[PDB]
Amino acid sequence: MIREERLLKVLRAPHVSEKASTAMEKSNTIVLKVAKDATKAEIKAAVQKLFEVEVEVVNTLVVKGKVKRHGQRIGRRSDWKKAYVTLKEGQNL
Amino acid sequence: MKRTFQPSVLKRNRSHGFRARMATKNGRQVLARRRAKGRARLTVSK
Amino acid sequence: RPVYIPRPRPPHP
Amino acid sequence: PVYIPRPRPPHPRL
Amino acid sequence: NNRPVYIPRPRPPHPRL
Amino acid sequence: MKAKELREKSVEELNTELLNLLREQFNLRMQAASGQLQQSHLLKQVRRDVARVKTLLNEKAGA
RNA sequence: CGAAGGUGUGCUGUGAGGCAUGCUGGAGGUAUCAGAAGUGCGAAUGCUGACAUAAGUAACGAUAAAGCGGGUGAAAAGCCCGCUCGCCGGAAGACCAAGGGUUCCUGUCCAACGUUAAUCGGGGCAGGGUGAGUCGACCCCUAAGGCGAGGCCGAAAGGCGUAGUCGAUGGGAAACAGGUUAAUAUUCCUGUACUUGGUGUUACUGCGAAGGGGGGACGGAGAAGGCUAUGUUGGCCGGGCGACGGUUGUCCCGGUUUAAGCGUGUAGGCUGGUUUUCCAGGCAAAUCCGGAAAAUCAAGGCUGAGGCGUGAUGACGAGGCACUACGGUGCUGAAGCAACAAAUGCCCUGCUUCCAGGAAAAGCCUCUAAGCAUCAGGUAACAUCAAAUCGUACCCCAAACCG
RNA sequence: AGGACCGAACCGACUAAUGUCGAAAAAUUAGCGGAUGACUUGUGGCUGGGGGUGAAAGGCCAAUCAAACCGGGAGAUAGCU
RNA sequence: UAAGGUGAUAUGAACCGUUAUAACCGGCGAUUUCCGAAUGGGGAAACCCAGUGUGUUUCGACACACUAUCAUUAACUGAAUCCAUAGGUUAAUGAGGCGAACCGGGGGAACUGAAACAUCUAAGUACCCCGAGGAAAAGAAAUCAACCGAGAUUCCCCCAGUAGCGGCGAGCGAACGGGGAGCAGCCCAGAGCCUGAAUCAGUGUGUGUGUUAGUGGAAGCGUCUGGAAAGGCGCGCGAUACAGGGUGACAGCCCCGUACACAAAAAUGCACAUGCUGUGAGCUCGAUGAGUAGGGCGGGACACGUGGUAUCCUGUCUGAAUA
Repeated sequence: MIREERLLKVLRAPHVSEKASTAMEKSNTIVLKVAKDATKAEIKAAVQKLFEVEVEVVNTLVVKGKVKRHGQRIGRRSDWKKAYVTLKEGQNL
Repeated sequence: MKRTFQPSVLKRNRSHGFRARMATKNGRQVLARRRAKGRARLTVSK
Repeated sequence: RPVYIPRPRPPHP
Repeated sequence: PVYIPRPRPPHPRL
Repeated sequence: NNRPVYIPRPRPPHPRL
Repeated sequence: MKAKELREKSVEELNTELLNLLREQFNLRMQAASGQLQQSHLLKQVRRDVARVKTLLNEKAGA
């Protein structure tokens, strides 16, 4: 059983932006970064345990890294997955 | 004026894809030659 | 560099 | 904080 | 610097026989 | 911080790994992302500590 | 207190050359005598780079077209705003699929890129943006075709092919309306729905296949009927009566919109139902299909657009009012009907005709063998749970795809 | 009913002009032929070089075809420039 | 080993360490995602979808392991017919793929040369395919020689552009013999006596050597020119170390090195001695490789093109003697 440690690694970081702020104040939902796989069930369990909050539903999407032109060279950013988590009437963070 | 190249990902992969080369020994030699030359792209990868 | 995910996204006509 | 290398003499006006 | 590719036939097809 | 935990039983080794993963690994990561972490050297130090514990577990369990 | 190289000058030998030196240069060079050569360039329509010429010449890519005021700015014919003018309008509009791969939105900059300028941009830099049980992919099934355990054949490589397994351009369960972002929505929010499975409870019950049967399941052309999308007019509601004559009137302008689902069952189309008995047929069996007999009624059953109720005393709604970082935000909100016309769309994979005679398999329904029938399993109702993963930006007759 | 008729989309290319360092390595403008069929088109397959395919021109087989393209034999050979 | 470090472009931020677990180097271990022979099935490579068996927070759902094909072996099942066989399942062992050349084998050109061209040449070359090794192949005479003699194979220099072959054209081209490198001989087709009896292969121990980190390593100063001297000038010292590299111009004596003398907890190749395992010494007698040798037909290889053509190999048809 590695479910506990798995839940401690799916979550990577919160997402800060205008869309994130308006979603939180209006829809009571938090947007955060997750691992590349990060199935919806794992994200739901991780938020319930680590943040000790009740959740309703999770929506995930994959963001493709942009292609950047650094110096004389061309590079690409890494793809990452962000999840929208909808909390219930009781919210903490 | 219709030109010779009409792109299609499915046709490109099924014709010159990695698995297409490995099916026959001639394709395997094509991969072997390009590994020896050190080419970054072994085949047309989606 | 190479993107490998040309999945189909057909919006309902 | 990203280091900026010296560009070509016709570089952008940065 | 670099050779052309199309290389059309510059000579005109008109034989003076 | 290598031979201090060599002689502990497997039960404590799993316990210390869990709190290493739980605290100072997840919490530090959230702090760094939010910009509230100024001592970024803890992240690497904690990661190496987790590796050390896992190395002991393998040479303890089974083989 | 200045090597090679570079650049001038002065001497010198019949010559290829040599010697001394001014300035730049900045650390290597090499006598004499021998040795070995990638040992000497003006040509090869020689090869590579650089730079001339024509020449500040042709051209600046559809003859759809621009004019003015204000703003920003160092600078405005090209950017923003405003008022006119012109062009497309079965498209030069709005959508996709394929193909591109961040070109999308905001801030900022004008070197190069833009056939000119550029404050502008599909340009540079930074940040932001793609939310699904119902869309699609994935997945179940298969066509052409590919691969192919054994197998057959072939000097080797290998060829063909059975069982199988892949292969959508096809078949298979399910969501609509309104609102919202600078950029996503049938994915987010509000409202009202629907589909397939697991578990649990209750009442009944025989369940059970790669096996059988049904269904899925299909051509061309033609014609009529019933409809709807949609349009026009009248009524109704709100506003107007008007800088050049007239216009309270049969006058002018705008609006008059509302889905999926659920209930009803119609126009139309198809077929005769019900009960009993029997049969070497359906590679075994069968209550199923097929076939043969009788009795009985004359109806039943299947399919089916639209309409009508509910959905919805909800939403939307012209306009009005209050503030504008003066882009827009908030609040409020009347009428919301009828008639006529009408499709290439639906009833219709229908009907009537014609010869060229018009896929397959699964999902689904149904019958049994092996096996178990105090079980298991199936049916009906209720509760709960689950529906993962991937695509979702933007262009898409084009400046973003192939040239 | 029709390899029926007129005529758009769609498919093709008979004539003329323009264009030949073009907007374009075959196009534009004005006319022109077929337009329910031996039609046209999307997607996916199969046929491979002395071979394919061809309502047959030596046509087409990635802007190249009386024998495609790439690498090799290969620095082929050249009584010629 | 260590007073420095956290690889580079590439600075910074935040830190570790300084007498020893900072960092760095070497040995032995652990982790080692996904694709790829890819091997659970499939597939457009880095993706999709599973079955079975082991253990667990809300049934929810999780973690690990196994599951390809082929060949051999063993077990259990098992047809058309009794037996049987084919076939099926299970377990173990081995293989699969990649890699520059060299080696052996199976196929095999044309250009070109001949001043044309067909025999011939190019050439058994290029190329394709198969198999193995660190080398491979070949190898202990049914061989040469000449009636004097040598005794496995392989490689180099001669013999020798010789003898021959050849539209006797272009071209191809030996052998005998001699000088060298290196040398090693055996086993089965079978019984008896004697039975570890030598030599070998695999696993332990011990010595030596080498590889994988390293340690010490001599000796110069003053003036002149100059941005700076290692240069000029003057006087010294080291050298079993003036091989090289760096240092503000050219360094034996500034630094890293160099000759030289040492170093190994752990893993390793090589040469020996000592144990175990397995086949196996020595003597007598006998045996001593048959569809084979040879032959007819058609080809190929030997320098040798069918010629007077020996010898070898083979597709086809035949076919002995056996000391």
